Amino acid sequence: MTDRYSFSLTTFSPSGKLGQIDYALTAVKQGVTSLGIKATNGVVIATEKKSSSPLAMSETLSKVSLLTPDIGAVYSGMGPDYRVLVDKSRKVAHTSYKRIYGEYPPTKLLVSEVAKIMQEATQSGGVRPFGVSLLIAGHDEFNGFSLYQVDPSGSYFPWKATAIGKGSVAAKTFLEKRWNDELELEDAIHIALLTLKESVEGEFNGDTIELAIIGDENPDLLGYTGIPTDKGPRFRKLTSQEINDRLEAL
Amino acid sequence: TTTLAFRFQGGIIVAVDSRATAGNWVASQTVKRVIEINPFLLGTMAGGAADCQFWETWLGSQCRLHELREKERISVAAASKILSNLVYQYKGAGLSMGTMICGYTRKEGPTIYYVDSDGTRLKGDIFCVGSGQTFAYGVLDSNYKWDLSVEDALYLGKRSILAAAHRDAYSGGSVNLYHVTEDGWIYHGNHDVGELFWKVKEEEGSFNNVIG
Amino acid sequence: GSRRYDSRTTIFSPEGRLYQVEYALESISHAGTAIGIMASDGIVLAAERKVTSTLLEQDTSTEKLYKLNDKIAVAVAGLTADAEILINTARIHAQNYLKTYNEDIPVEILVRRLSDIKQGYTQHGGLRPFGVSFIYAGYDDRYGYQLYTSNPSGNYTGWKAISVGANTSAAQTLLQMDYKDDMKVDDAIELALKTLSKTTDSSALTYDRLEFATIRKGANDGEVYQKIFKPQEIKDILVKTGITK
Amino acid sequence: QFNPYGDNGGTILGIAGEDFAVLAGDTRNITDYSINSRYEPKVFDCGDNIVMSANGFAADGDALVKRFKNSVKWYHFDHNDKKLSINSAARNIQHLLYGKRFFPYYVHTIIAGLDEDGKGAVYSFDPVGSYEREQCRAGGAAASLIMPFLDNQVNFKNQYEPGTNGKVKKPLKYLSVEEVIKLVRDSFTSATERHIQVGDGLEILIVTKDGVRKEFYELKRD
Amino acid sequence: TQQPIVTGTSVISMKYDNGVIIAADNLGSYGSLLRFNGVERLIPVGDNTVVGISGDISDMQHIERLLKDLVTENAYDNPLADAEEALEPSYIFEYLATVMYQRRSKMNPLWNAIIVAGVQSNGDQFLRYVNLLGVTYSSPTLATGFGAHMANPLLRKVVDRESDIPKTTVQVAEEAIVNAMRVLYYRDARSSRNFSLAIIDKNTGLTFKKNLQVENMKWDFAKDIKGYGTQKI
Amino acid sequence: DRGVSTFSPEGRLFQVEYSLEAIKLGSTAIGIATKEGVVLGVEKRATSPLLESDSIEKIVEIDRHIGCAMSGLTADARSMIEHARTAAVTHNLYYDEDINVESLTQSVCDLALRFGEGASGEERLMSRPFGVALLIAGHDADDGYQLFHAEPSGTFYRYNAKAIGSGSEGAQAELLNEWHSSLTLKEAELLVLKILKQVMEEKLDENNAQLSCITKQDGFKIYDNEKTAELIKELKEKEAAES
Amino acid sequence: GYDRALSIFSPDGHIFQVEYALEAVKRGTCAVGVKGKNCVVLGCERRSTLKLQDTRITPSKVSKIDSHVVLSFSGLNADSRILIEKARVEAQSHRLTLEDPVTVEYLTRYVAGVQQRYTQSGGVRPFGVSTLIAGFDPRDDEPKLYQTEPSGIYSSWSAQTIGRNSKTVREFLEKNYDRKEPPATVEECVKLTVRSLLEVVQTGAKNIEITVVKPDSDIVALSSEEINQYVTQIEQEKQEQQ
Amino acid sequence: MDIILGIRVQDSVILASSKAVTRGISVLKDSDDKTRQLSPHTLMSFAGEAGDTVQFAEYIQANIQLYSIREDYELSPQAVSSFVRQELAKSIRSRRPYQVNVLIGGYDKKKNKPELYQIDYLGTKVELPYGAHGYSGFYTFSLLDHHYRPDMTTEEGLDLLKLCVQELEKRMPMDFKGVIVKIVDKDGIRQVDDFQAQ
Repeated sequence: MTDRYSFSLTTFSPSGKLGQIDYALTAVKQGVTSLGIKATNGVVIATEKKSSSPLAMSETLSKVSLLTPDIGAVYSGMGPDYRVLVDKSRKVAHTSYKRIYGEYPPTKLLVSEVAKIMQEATQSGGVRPFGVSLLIAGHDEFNGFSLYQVDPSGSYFPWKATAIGKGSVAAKTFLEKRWNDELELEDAIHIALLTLKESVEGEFNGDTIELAIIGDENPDLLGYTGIPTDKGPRFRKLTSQEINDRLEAL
Repeated sequence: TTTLAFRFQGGIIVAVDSRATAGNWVASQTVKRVIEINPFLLGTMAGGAADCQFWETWLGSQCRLHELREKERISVAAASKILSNLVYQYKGAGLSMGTMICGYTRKEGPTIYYVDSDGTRLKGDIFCVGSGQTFAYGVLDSNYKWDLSVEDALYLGKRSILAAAHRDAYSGGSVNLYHVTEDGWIYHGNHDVGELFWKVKEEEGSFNNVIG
Repeated sequence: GSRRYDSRTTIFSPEGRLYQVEYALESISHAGTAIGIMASDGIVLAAERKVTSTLLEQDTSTEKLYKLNDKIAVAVAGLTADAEILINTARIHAQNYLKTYNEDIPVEILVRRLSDIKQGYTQHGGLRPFGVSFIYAGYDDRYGYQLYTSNPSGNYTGWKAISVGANTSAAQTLLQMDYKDDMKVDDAIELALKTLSKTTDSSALTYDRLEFATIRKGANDGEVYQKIFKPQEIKDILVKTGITK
Repeated sequence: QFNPYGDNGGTILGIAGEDFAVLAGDTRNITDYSINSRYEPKVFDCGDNIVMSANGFAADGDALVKRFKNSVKWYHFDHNDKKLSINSAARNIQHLLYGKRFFPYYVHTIIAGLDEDGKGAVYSFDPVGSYEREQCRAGGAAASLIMPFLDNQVNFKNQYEPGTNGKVKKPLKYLSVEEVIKLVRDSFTSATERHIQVGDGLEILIVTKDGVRKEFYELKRD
Repeated sequence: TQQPIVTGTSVISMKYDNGVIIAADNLGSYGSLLRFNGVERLIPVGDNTVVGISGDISDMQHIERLLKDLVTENAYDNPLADAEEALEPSYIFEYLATVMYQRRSKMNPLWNAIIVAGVQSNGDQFLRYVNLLGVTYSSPTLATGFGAHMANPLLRKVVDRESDIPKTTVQVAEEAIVNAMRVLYYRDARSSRNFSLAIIDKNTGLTFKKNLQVENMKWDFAKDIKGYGTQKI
Repeated sequence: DRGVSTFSPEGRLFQVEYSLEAIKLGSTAIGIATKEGVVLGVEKRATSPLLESDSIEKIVEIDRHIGCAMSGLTADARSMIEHARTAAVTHNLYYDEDINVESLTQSVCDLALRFGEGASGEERLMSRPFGVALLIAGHDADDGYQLFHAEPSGTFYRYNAKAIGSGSEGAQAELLNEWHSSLTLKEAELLVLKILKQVMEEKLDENNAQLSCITKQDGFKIYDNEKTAELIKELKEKEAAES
Repeated sequence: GYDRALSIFSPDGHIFQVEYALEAVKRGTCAVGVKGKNCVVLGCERRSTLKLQDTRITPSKVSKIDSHVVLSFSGLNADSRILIEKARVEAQSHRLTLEDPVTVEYLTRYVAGVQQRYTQSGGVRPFGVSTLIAGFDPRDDEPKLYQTEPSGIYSSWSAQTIGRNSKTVREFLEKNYDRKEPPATVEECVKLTVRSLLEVVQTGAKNIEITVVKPDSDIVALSSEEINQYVTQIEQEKQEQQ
Repeated sequence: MDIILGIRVQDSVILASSKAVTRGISVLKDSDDKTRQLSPHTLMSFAGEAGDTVQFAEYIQANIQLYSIREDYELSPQAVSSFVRQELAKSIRSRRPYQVNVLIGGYDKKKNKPELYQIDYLGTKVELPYGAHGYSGFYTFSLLDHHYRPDMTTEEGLDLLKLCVQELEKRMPMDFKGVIVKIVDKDGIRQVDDFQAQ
C-alpha cells in the first residue's frame, strides 16, 4: 500500500532525446511573449499582463515575480510550474545567503540554483519535470546587470537581450537593431513597447503590458528615510499610469 | 580470584580456583571459573560473570561457524580480536571481562592471549592475572623452567594458587587443574585445599625456609 | 501499483547494451565541441561554441570552461544542466581529499568516483544517467600532465589528444598527423588554431566563437597556473597565427 | 527518584539426588513486616520435569517467568512438541537474565528436575546471568543458615568421623526420597523460628519420572 | 519521574463465600486540602468487577479513561459478551498489569496501587493486588494506602485462609467492612466522610450503594475535654 | 514485467511454475536413508585437463550433522546456505543442541516468498524465487537419520529416498525396487554407484561423482576422493564379471 | 520503493538478464591464465589501435586484491570498479579480524557473492563482467586459478580463457598442457601464454601485457622489450615445425 | 602513563619506547614493544591507555593500508599525520575518546627530508627536532636544549637518549625500565638492539 513509483518518468528515446523535455517545450513556445533587455543603464523586463475577466483582479496574478531584491524573473510556459518554482528559488536564496555572506546570491549563482531544481526533477521519478523557461534579469553589484535564460531541463546560457514565447525571432530582430548598448533605461522602455506593438495586434495597451525595471533607487527602496547602512532594493514595478505616460513619450 | 597460565615444553598449565561464599564461610567449593569455548580452547570466567557467561559461549559458536565457513582451524588470535571489538563498544555503559584465551593449535603451537574489559590484547608466555597476581608470580618464577614435564608442572601451578588462597580472601575452596594439550584439554581434578596445605608447607620451603 | 504504469529501460539488450547509455552518447555527438591537447610544458584547451550571436553574451568564456580546482579543470561537451551536478559534487569530493590528507586529489581517483556515480544511475534506482561527456585537463607529479575523457557509461581512458562533441571525427584526423610528441605551449597554440579553422565551417573561426584556456608552468605565475582566456587574449593569438579566416 | 527495587523475602532449597530432585520453598510472601500472602505457590511447575523458583524480589520474578512461559510454548510449536531439557532451559534463562541489566535484576533463581540421561539436577543462577550445576543449593534469604548443615549431612564436606578426623571421614551416600524429606522438614522448622521470611507453609515439589508430586507440611503462623 | 502532589488513600477488600466486598472513600486530595470530594475511585467495570485505584490522581485519571475504553473494546466482536471472552476480573487486572510493569521498567512509572475485586461468572471469587514497584500478590484480604496498615489486621480475624471463607456470610462480611471504614475515617482524616461501597454477589449480581456516609458516630473525644479555647482571664 | 501476485485459473502462481523449470536442468542428487546413515550422492560431471575437477563438488556441509546436495542453479544455493547457517548457529547457542532438518526448511522457505513489489503483509525485496531445490540430510537425536526435499515453492516433504535433477524420472523408479526396510549404509553406497553408472554416458570416476554419508559418531562426513575412488575401483571389476 | 523486480525468470529456467550479461564480455577484450607448477601466468590485452592514447594513465587490467592475489577481467570497466573496490575491502576485513593473511577460496566466495546478490535482489541488475581471480594461499607454493561469472557461479580451472574467441584459445591450450606434466620453468609457460594471446590480438607485442605470479607476493610484470623477443622466437619456431 | 621519547637527528628519526611491564619487584614481561609499521618509512609509536591504544592503532592502520593497495602507491608521513589528527579531532567531541598520544616517525621519501610528528589525543600535531610528553620533558628538555642544538648525527642521538632515560628512572619517580630504540630513515625501519650506552 502507498506509492512504489521510483522508476524515472524521463527516459531516453532512440535519438538521444528526452521525451518529457520535448513535450514541455511545446507548451513554452505557445506561452506569453516575454522579453528582456539590458539597457546598460539598467535592465527592463516586460511581459504580457492579460486579464481572465474584466471583473477579475490582475493584482493577484503573477507574471513578474521578484526572486530576490534586485532581481526579477518572467517566463513563457506553464503558469502553475512557474508559481511553485519561484517559491523554492525564494526560500533557498533567503536561508543560505542573506546572513551567511550577508547579502543576496549573485545572479549567475541564483540561475544555477534554479537550474538544479529543474534537473533534480528531470532525473528523478515520482514526478514529471518542470515545464517552463525563465528570463532572469538582474542586477548584483559584483557583475552589473545580467540576463539569462533558464530552459526547461535546466540548461542555461547568458544573453544581453532575448525573447521567448510566441513570435520570438522577429521580436529579437527589432530589439537587435534598436539597441546595441549604452542606452538610457527610459529609451529601452520606449523600444520595448514598439517591438511588442508589432508582435501583438488585435488590441494593444499599457494596461496589458506589465513592466518592471531593476534600475532605480528611492530612499523608499532602502526601506528607510534615515541614515544609510546599506543600499537595498533596486526592483521597482511600475503602475499602469506610469507605463501609459512612457507610451505617450515618443 | 587468581587464575593463571604458562606455556612450557609440554603445553600449557591452566590453574584456577573455585570458591563461592556466603559471608567468608565457603558455602560450596564449586563456582564457574572455566568457560569451555571449544574442545581445545578455554576461557576463564572472572570479572563481569554475566558478560563472560554470555560472550564466551557466543564466541564458541562463531568459531564453530568459521570452521564451516572457511574450513580452517581458528587461531587464539582470531578468537581474542573478535571479543575485544565487541567489548570496546559496550564500554562506558558497563561490560566487564577478565579472560585469558588459551589454546594449543597446530598452526601456532601453545599460544596465550590476555584480554581485558578495556580492550587491551596482549600476547605473553607467562601470566598470572587476578589480585593475588604478584605473590603467585613469585612462587611461579623461582621454580619456573620452560623445559619440564607435565607432572611437576601441574604441582607448581597448584602451589601458586594455594599461596594466593592463603593471603587473600577471594580464593580457596578447592583448586582445579587443566592441561591444554595439542589434541584438546585434560582435566586433572580438584585438590582439597585442606589436605593440600600441610603437604606444601613442609615441602617447598618458600616463605617457609623457617616455617611461619 | 507501478509495474504496469512504468517500464524497465534500465535493463540489458540482446547485444549486451543498455538502451539509455548508447542513446546518451548520441546526445553528446550533436552538442558543442571540446578538444584537449596535452603538451609537456602545458595543456592547451579549445572549445567551439556552436552558434554565437550579438544577443548572447560571448563575454562569458566559462560557459564550457569550469575549474574544479586550481590544478584540474574540465571542458564540457553536452548540456549545462547535466554538467552542473557532477561539477558541484566533484568540487566537494576534492575538498574531502584535501581535508583528510592535506594534499589535493590526483586526477585518476576523482575520475573513478565520477564514473561510479554515473554507472550508478543505470545500475540501480531505475533512474536516467547524465548525457554529458567530460574532458579532464589535469595534473599529477606521478604522471606529469594528464588528459582523460570519461563517458556516461563510466569508462575512462588516458589521452594526449582527444575530442568529444560534434565534428570530433574531422579534428582528430588532422590532429594525429600534426602532433609533436614533446612540445612547448606556443607550438601547441599554433597547431590547435590551425586544426580549429578547418573544423569550423566556412569563415567563422573567431575569438568569440572560441573558448581557449592554456595551463602553463610560468615564472611570473605559479606552477600549474590555469589561464582561462577572456575574449581579448583570443583576439591576440588569432592575429599572431594570422588564422582568423 | 525512583527505583522500585527492594526485597520480598522467602526461602527455596534445591537438592539433587540419586534419580530425583526436589525444589522445596516456603509459601510466605512478605514486603517488610507485613504479610502479603500466607499461601502463594513459590515453587511452580513450568512443565517438562522442570520446576522453578525466582526468590528475591517478586517484581522481577513475575517478569522473568512470563518471558520464559512464552518460550516454553514457542519451543513446542516450532519444534513439534519436543520437550524442554533442564540444561537447555537453563541456557534460555541465561539469555533472558542477561537481556536486561540496564535495569538490573535481584533474584536468586534455582531450577530443579531430572536431566535426560536420568540423573537429578539442580542449577543455581546469579541475578544478572550465569548458571552452573551444583549438587545442592540453598537459596534465598536464609541460604547462609541452611547450607552449613546441608554440607555435612548431604555432601559430607567439613564432616569427619571421630578418629583423627583427617584420614577418617564419613563418606558420600546418595540419599533416599524419604531421608531427603526428613532433612527438608527439619531445615524449614528451624528456619521458621529465626526468619520471618520463612513460615506459613512448606510446599515441596518432588520431581520424578512418574511426574511432579506435591507434598505439603505445615509451618508457623503469627 | 514524579513524586506526589495529588493523592487518593485507602481502598479495602475482603472475600466471603458467595461474593466480595470493597469499600473506598471518594477523594481527590491536594495534600491535606480535601480539594475534590466525590471523585469516583470505585469504577464498576461491568457488573462483576470493580476496580479500586489508590495513589496519584493524575495517574488515576489516566486509568479511569483506559477502563472506560476497555468496556467499549469489550463490546467489539459481539455485543452480548460478558462471559464469552470479555468482561472477567482476570482480564481487567492482566491488562492493567502489563501497562504497570512496562512503565516502571522504563522508569516513568504509573504511580498507583490497585485492587481488582470481582466475582467471576465462570468461577468463584477474584481478589488481587498490584503496586508501583511491580510486586503483585493475592490474599483473602487486601488493602492499599492507609488501609493496608490499619484495616487489614481487622480483616484478617474474619478471613485470611481459604477455610475461613465459607464460614463468613454476607452479614458477617458486611459488618467487617462497615467496621473497618469507621476506623479509617477515625484515625486518618484524608478519607472522606462520604464513601461508596459495593457488594458483588453470585446471587443477585452487582449491588452498589453509592454515596453512603459514616454513621455510628464517635464523639468519645468529648470525655477528654481539658479545654482548648475555653479561657478565663 | 511479469505479475508476482497473478495466479493461473487453477490458482498456481506463475513464479512457482517457473521456479520448477530451472530445477529440472541440474545434475542428479540422490538420497537414500537407511538405518545406519543417510547417503547423499551427486553427479559432479565434467572432465577436462584445463579444469580442476576435484576442487569443485556439489556436496556442501552446513553443520556438524547437516549437509545438502543441490540440483538446479548453483548461484542460488549460496543465498540459501548463508540464511541456513545463521539460523542453525543462533539456535545452537540458545538451547545447546541440534536443529531439526524440517525446522530449517520452514525458516528458509519463509524468505523464498519475497520476490517482486512489496506487500503490506511482507516486504518483498527480491525479484525472482530461487531456482534450486535441495535435498537436506541430517541427524537429530529425536528422529535419528533423516532425509528431506525442500522445494523453493514452500513445500517440504520427508522421505526415505528421493531423487531430484534432470535424470530423476528413471532414478526414482530404480530407488523403489532397491529400497527395503532392512537396507544398511554399506549396501546403499554401492547401489548409489550402480544407479550412477547406468544413467551415465561415461565411465564413472570420482571427477564426475561424489559420495557422502552420515554416521552419528562423526556427524556429516564427506566420503573423500581417495575412498570414493576405491569404491569405484571395486565396482567396475564386479560388474564387469557379471558379464 | 525500488526493491521491486528488475530480474525475472525465463520459461526455460535461465534468467534473461544473466544471458545478456555474458554477451558484453564476449564483444570485449580477452584475458587468459595458464598454470605451471611454479607460477601462474596472466595475460591481458592492451590493443591500442589509435596512437593518441597516453598509456600510463590509460587504465590497466591488473588489480591487487591483496599482496599475493590478483584479479583480471574482461568486460565494462565501469562495472568492474564497483566489484574491485568491494573485493579489496574484504581482504582487509579478514586481515583485521582473524589476524591472518587471506585465503583465496574465501575471496572467491565473496566475489561470487555480490554478483549473486544483485541477480536475486530487486531493483538491481548483475555486473557486465567476468573475472579471473588467481593467487597463492599463505605459506603455499601451488598455484590457484578461479573463474567467476556475473551469474555468480564459480569454479576452479587449471587454465581458462574469457572474452572474445574463448573457443579458439581453449581449443589451442588443450593441446599444449597436461595436468600430469605442466611446465616447470617460467620461460616456457610464458612462451605458451604469449603465443596463445598472439593468435587473437593479431599484432601485438606491446599490446600484450604479461604478469607472472610466483609464490607469496612475488608478482612481476614483464615488459615490451622482453615480449618482442619471444615473438621473434616464435617466428623461428614456426619454420622449425614446417 | 608510558614514556615515549622521540628525537629527530640528521640522518634518521629515532623513537624510544618503553621495554618492560613491571608488577612489584620483578618484570613479568620485559619483551615489550608497542609500535606499528604503517608503511615501510612511516612508523607510529604509541603511549596512553592500553586498550584505547590497540583499538585506535588497528583502526588507523586499516584505513591507510586500504589506500596503499588501492592506488598501488605509498603515502607520505605528512599524509598520515593529517589523517591521524582529523580522526582524533572527531573522537574528542564524542563521549568515549581515545587517550592516546602518538609520535609518528617518518622519512619523507618524496621530499628527501626527515620528519617527526608528535600528536596529542586532542589532535594537536607539531613537527619538532625533539619532543617529549608529560613530566618527562621537565628533566630532559633542560639537557636537550643545552647540550644539543640542531645538526647532530645518529651516533650522537643514541648517547643522548641513554642519558635522558637514566635521569628519568632515578630522579623522576615514574618507572618504566628503560627504552628499546628504533630508527626510521631512507632505507626503512630497524630496531637498534644495543642499549649499553646507545
